[PDB]
Amino acid sequence: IINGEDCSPHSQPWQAALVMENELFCSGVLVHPQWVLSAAHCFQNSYTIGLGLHSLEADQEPGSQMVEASLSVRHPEYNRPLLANDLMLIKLDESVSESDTIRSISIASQCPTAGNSCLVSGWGLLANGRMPTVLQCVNVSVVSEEVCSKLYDPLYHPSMFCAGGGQDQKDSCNGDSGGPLICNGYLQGLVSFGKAPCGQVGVPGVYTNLCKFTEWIEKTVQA
Amino acid sequence: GFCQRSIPPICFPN
Repeated sequence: IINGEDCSPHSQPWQAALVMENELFCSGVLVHPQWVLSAAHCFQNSYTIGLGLHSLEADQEPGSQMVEASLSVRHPEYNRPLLANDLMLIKLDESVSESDTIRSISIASQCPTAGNSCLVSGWGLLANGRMPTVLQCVNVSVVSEEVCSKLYDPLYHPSMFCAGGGQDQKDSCNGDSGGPLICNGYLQGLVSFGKAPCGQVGVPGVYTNLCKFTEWIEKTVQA
Repeated sequence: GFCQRSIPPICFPN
């Protein structure tokens, strides 16, 4: 997260850390007690998932869990066309008993529109080029589909939307993929991709457009 | 120039 700050501890209780050999490679979002959304480009043959976390380096905070997940499924149209349909569902090997610090979040029942006020969180790169230990949070605003399609020419697809791009240079970055973009209090997107470097003036980040996938998600959950 | 924002990221020629 570029130009954010430490999140208030446990204020984003749906945040999931995806780690391998205790090293984070992506985040995800808890959407049901047994189900974590993430970017399809974060797919692995298995996962260790940190839930209820604030710090990655600290001792087990009260309420935190490290849970295994051995099953996941990418959207059938992922990367067709390139970068599009960037979501997958990870099924936890055990359902989590939701608690004060581990909670699911619902997906928005409305698609993004320019001006929507959002928050993105993650453990990805900071403005200073370092990786944080503590979960970071920053505010970004949705821009219009036309802005997104111009900026991300030639690869804009309706499975994507854009947020950020302000003169404030607030953005997601490497390591934030799969994490939540919460707009008006609902899960609106997952961190997906952007231009390098992150945090350029006038260049928003790109997020998976979850309002387009609610039927696929729930069909998969219920199968 | 586009990169999928995992760490390490997945970057493309554009």
